Amino acid sequence: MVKVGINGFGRIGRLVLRVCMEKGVRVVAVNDPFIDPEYMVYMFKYDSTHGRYKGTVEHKNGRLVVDNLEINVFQCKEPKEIPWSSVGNPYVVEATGVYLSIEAASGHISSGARRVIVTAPSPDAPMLVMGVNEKDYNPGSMTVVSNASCTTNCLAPLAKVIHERFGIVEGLMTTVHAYTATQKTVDGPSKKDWRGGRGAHQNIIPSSTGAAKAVGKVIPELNGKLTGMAFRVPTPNVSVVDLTCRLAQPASYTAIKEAVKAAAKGPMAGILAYTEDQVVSTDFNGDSHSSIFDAKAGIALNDNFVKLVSWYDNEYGYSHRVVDLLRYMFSREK
Amino acid sequence: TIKVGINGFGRIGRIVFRAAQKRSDIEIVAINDLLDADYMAYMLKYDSTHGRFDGTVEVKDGHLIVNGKKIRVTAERDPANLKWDEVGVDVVAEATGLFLTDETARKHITAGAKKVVMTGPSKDNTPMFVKGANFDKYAGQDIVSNASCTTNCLAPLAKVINDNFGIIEGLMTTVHATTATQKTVDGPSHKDWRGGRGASQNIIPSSTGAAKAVGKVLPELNGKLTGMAFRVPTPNVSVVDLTVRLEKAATYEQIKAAVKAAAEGEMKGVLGYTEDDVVSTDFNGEVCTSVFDAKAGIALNDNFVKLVSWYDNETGYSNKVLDLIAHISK
Amino acid sequence: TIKVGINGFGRIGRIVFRAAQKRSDIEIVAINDLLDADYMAYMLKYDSTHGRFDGTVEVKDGHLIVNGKKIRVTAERDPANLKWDEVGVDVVAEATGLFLTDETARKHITAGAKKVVMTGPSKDNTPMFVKGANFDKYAGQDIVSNASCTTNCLAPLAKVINDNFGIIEGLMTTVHATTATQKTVDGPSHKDWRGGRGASQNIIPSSTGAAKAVGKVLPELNGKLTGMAFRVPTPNVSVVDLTVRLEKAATYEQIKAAVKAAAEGEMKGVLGYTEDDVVSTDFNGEVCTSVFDAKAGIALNDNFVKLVSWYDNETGYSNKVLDLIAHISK
Amino acid sequence: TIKVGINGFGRIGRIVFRAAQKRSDIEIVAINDLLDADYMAYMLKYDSTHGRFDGTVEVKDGHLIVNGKKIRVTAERDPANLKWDEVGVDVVAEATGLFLTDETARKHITAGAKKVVMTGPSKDNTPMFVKGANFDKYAGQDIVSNASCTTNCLAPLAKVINDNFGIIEGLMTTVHATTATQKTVDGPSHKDWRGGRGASQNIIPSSTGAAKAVGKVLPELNGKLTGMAFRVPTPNVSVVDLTVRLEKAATYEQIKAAVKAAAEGEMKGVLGYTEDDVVSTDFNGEVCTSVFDAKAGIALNDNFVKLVSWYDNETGYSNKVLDLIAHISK
Ligand SMILES: NC(=O)c1ccc[n+]([C@@H]2O[C@H](COP(=O)([O-])OP(=O)(O)OC[C@H]3O[C@@H](n4cnc5c(N)ncnc54)[C@H](O)[C@@H]3O)[C@@H](O)[C@H]2O)c1
Ligand SMILES: NC(=O)c1ccc[n+]([C@@H]2O[C@H](COP(=O)([O-])OP(=O)(O)OC[C@H]3O[C@@H](n4cnc5c(N)ncnc54)[C@H](O)[C@@H]3O)[C@@H](O)[C@H]2O)c1
Ligand SMILES: NC(=O)c1ccc[n+]([C@@H]2O[C@H](COP(=O)([O-])OP(=O)(O)OC[C@H]3O[C@@H](n4cnc5c(N)ncnc54)[C@H](O)[C@@H]3O)[C@@H](O)[C@H]2O)c1
Ligand SMILES: NC(=O)c1ccc[n+]([C@@H]2O[C@H](COP(=O)([O-])OP(=O)(O)OC[C@H]3O[C@@H](n4cnc5c(N)ncnc54)[C@H](O)[C@@H]3O)[C@@H](O)[C@H]2O)c1
Repeated sequence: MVKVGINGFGRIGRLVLRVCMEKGVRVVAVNDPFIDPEYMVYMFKYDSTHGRYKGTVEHKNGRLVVDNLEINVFQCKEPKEIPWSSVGNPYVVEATGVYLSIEAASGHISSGARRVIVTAPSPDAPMLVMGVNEKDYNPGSMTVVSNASCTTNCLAPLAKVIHERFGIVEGLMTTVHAYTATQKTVDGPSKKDWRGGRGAHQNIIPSSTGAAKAVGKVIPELNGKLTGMAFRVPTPNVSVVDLTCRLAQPASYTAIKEAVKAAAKGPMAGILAYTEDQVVSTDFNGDSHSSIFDAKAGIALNDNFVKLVSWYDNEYGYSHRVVDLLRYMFSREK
Repeated sequence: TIKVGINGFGRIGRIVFRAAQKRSDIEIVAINDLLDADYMAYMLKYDSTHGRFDGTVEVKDGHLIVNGKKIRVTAERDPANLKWDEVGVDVVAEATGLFLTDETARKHITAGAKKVVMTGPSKDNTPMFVKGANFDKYAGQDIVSNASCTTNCLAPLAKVINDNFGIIEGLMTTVHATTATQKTVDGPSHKDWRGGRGASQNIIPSSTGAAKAVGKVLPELNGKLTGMAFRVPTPNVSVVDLTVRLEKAATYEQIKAAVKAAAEGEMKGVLGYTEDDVVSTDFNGEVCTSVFDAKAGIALNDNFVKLVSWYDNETGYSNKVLDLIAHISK
Repeated sequence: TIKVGINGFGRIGRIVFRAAQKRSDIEIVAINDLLDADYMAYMLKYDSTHGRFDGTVEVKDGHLIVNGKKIRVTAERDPANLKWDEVGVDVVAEATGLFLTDETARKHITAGAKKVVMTGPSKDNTPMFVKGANFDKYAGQDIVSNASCTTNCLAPLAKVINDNFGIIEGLMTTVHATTATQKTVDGPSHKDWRGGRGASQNIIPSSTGAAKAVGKVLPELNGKLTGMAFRVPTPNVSVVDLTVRLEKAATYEQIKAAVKAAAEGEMKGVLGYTEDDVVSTDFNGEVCTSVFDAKAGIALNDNFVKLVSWYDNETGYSNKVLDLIAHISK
Repeated sequence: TIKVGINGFGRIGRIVFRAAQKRSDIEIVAINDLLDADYMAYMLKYDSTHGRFDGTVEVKDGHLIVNGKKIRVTAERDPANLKWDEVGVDVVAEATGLFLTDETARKHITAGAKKVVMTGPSKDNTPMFVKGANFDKYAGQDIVSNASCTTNCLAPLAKVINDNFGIIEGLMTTVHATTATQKTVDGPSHKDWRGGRGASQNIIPSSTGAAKAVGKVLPELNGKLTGMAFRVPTPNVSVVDLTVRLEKAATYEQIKAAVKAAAEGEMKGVLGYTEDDVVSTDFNGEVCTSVFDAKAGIALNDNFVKLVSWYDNETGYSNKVLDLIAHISK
């Protein structure tokens, strides 16, 4: 009986709706002042990356209708002006990338949202990564939470397993990352990130991440012990983390593999996966896991110095986690 | 010398700039966009498609020093605020994509420029000029358009075909590189739904007024040509695919000979001619606005034929903007 | 059920294999390639274009087990050595691209199979059949060709347009996805120089026999159509751009109505019709061999029009290979 | 003047050829591949990555004429048949990828050549040489390897870091451009299953001995480095991402200073240094085999750091192949 409202009908917003449909989570409304109901029908029905929506999508009376389920469409610029009250005061998935802080996201609370999940890192909202620290959620004090970044959702579950079994002394991460909507088709203006303005399809582009540092927030023992960066590359979806770490306890690569397998089969099922296959990025397009450990791509120099590789669908895997988190949060209502 | 201000330091703006460095009749004295001088320097210096800038660029006192010369940098959103007169600008290359009517483009004249060349098709009755078609029809007008990249490819070819054999009717497709108007991943493009889809993932049908526009620069072809586009995952260089019905019977060898003669003749530097096994990257940096691909074309018969012509949508068009600037300043 | 063997587990081989699992009339019992069983399992399970195999695949001992079913895996370079009869194969899907004449394809029949469907246009007098065009002209022949992906797109459309309005003459372009014959970077392709050039970097002009081959499956159109191709940097899905002169005058609305009627009628499952703002990825996985794009097409007049039709060159073709397997064994 | 023959006119063979035109110490006098001279001419003339050839190429009497210089063209699969001494070849650039052991490379010497440079890491104990690392260790051996493009990027950087701060241990990733060994669509690569997956669709993990090989050209670093690769959909230019633990504590600024001093000093022309906001295409045509990207790297602490260095895998390596040829001829 959770009800969800989506703010921002973009890559994340549309695929969050898709995952909601797949799981029987009722989405009651979508707000996006840049996409009208008819255009919403088009954007949701056809997807270059994830294929046609498998079901029906129609517009009727200014509503988005998906598999005969009617979704109210709002067209409001400001969170505090969105009529969340008119659609039963749902949880709000904040997926615009514009309202990131507790203060900005709290605009939804004013207009009737019961809780807000920011689908990105926030300067101040508590980060919750399913499988890592979701129990940190305190419904008594937290109306606005962050589901962290896609990369953090990949790195953290792996980091947890490795750190708990062997101890991570220090780590440096690279993520080789698919391009996204913030990038440009041809060299264009990106005042705040010059490299990120260069043509997305022509280039390997060094890029900044705070994901590795953010892992030290959700796993406090790792605070100060990880940092990293990214390379943006000409793929449309799916990314991979490349974690180089020093371990406190000696660990053969077989021991590492067995620890990941156990976590994957047990307490992190559905979050962390484990493979030994000769996979590539497209093998995880549409994969619901936060992190798929690639056993054969990794390499150890010695029992204390290893490079680990884990895949993630930054679009659809992350959207699964948004939905998992709001369902978990709803389960915690007193 | 002709003093040029560039409004919009985008793909066209910056490639117009580079092309101006190799001309002595034209110097760029000022650049406007929505960006700091240091970022402008970076955007000039490095180019994913055309490589590093040939020469020196530095920032000094909030302005650019390019190959020794100071270029004023401004960041005015409203062209009327541009004070083009302060740098004695003759002609503005209007390359933002935002000011394609007389009314909007005239803000530059208000701001002190003498004339404006729109680096795109005019959205009103502002006259369009395509080198090799109708430059000589320029009549002292203060605001003009250089048409589109596709019209610049199509018109020269169409004129040669029509002058020699008579185009009864023609339909055109342009298989066209990705541009700045497209999106990296499926995103909002409310005026053009298809145009919002991931540029690198898709063949994307697109609308073009380029074939109709040929009718405006070559009135004899009015109503005889229309067409469309497919946008494809390449960063630059496009190709015209022209299907024409010919009045006068012409063998493919005769079509080849007519195009070659115009290329070496009255259309030298506009229309080019090749018989090599070329692909799109072979024209990256091409200055000719229409390069006829002899081996790629195909005739069904002597009156029904498919012609192919390449163009660097960035470089070819940018050179012709300068050509138009020089022409209207004669 | 019809027992089928695949020769060549490439793009077509594998996609035929996937489409066969959905069918009750056809069972794949054996595959031949130059590959180990484990590698074949790998290639089937994971697909960059079409995602993971919907089902189970195992190599037990052994022994390719797909959806509980044992598949014989052989590695014979020479089709004569196949021993099809040993696993009871009726029909061979010949998908190597290497055995496209009766002489070569007949090796399957001497190896114990009853009939052969070539998954490409024959290089000799081997009859071609295109579903929606001339399946009913099949006359018990033991070796047939399903023609090309492009022919499968153009033929059904051409037939509908010809039947209704009379095609005087037409010229075709296919804007086509890259395929296995191309190169990742500029490499050797001695029979097709252009096709050696970096696939992901270029628009690559290419010869095609698909429009002429329409004249074979629809004899009434012999010598009336030709065309060519542009290979572009997309992994799958292609589009036909057909420029036609019509005998009987037809508005675009009458063209649309005619295509829609055939799509809902006699050509259901072959010819499709859409009015949506589609792009290529929207047809990745499309079973229809020719999906007419209403909004994309354009008419100059009632007798001269450009028509646009989509096809998943991998999936559509592969489904029709199976449709031909079914038909010839009725 | 050192006379050289190229065996394998592929990416490296053709970029080596272009790099040699600018040298006074080296002349290419003969090329062998599996192609006709006219095709060879076409492949030289046009390049998707590096543009059209800067100069004249012609075919006469079955051989090449490049800027008025006659070049012998042969098409022998077997190096033993090459008769290198009939054209006065001193050194063969061995660039097929096929002949990377002494036994196979030696056939060139048998065929009359004096010395051989393998354009790839040796598969046996054939000594490897990397400029900036160990050219001075060369001892007149008649067969040598210039190692890999990646080792050429890593070794010069690793040396500077080791000499100044001491590398305790290091792990390397190279994010690497697509190359000729890869496939345009999911295809057979029984050697390297990931490598058969469509190059333009995927990030593709790849194993590499490049980090280990640094221990061969810098024995002080033996056993201290290893790594892997990710292949990505770019046509050219790659980057090293080196994660190292340091014996002596060093700020990131002190690292930058050390690399810069070497780039301006001992490693000049080999190791480059930049502080600009560069991306891969900014190094297309780069001659330095390692360009340190100061802004891209990151330190966790004074002893644990991630370092970033670019290389044009085609151009940098090809230039150092010529450097090695010059060096062994001194
Ligand atoms: N794309 C990814 O791989 C990814 C993964 C994880 C998290 N995220 C995060 O999720 C957020 C959205 O990312 P995305 O890729 O979907 O971006 P997107 O550009 O695809 O979508 C953003 C959407 O927000 C809408 N929007 C803008 N202003 C709005 C407002 N005033 N009110 C309502 N809607 C508004 C836009 O119309 C657009 O549809 C960002 O914070 C991003 O960092 C992205
Ligand atoms: N790219 C091509 O192949 C091509 C070819 C021919 C014509 N054109 C035309 O040229 C024009 C621009 O094309 P482009 O590809 O360079 O686009 P672009 O996006 O690369 O360039 C637009 C530039 O204008 C700037 N800008 C936006 N608003 C501004 C303002 N108010 N004042 C000053 N600058 C502003 C942007 O920051 C950007 O740098 C368009 O009309 C386009 O149709 C493009
Ligand atoms: N892919 C398409 O869009 C498309 C569409 C229609 C028709 N076709 C046709 O289908 C045929 C195959 O095309 P593809 O795209 O699958 O090519 P492909 O390269 O993907 O498949 C060819 C397969 O045949 C195998 N093979 C080579 N020699 C063999 C031998 N002698 N014995 C057994 N197997 C052998 C290869 O290992 C490879 O797996 C060609 O005739 C092609 O023209 C392709
Ligand atoms: N491409 C790179 O970034 C790069 C960089 C450094 C080193 N290398 C190495 O250089 C070598 C060649 O690589 P490439 O990328 O140029 O590959 P490539 O495929 O482009 O070139 C191989 C060439 O050799 C020809 N050839 C094949 N067999 C032959 C034979 N028997 N006799 C004569 N010629 C024959 C082929 O036709 C082709 O032109 C490999 O060892 C590779 O690992 C490549």
